[PDB]
Amino acid sequence: GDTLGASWHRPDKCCLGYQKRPLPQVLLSSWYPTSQLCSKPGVIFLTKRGRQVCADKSKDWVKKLMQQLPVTAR
Repeated sequence: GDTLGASWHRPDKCCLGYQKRPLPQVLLSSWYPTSQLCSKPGVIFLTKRGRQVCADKSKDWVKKLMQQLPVTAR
């Protein structure tokens, strides 16, 4: 069902929750850590064009990514 359940403050979006499919690193450019102010903080990546990704920095495959990719910022 769904009904109302009005309790939050009208949320919106923040990330893909966490990458579900496997993602390489030689195909993306860099990444950048997010804040826990959203519904699920963690580490998001950035391809070499204009696409961003969001995965649990604690993801083995991701850790490797964060190691070769620069933590974008500023």
